Amino acid sequence: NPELQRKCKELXTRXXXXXXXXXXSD
Repeated sequence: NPELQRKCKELXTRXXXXXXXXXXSD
């Protein structure tokens, strides 16, 4: 999910990378 990944990219490595990108979501 691009917007989930977006959150991750904006958080950085913080927020646990948004649950590891939603447990490997795109």
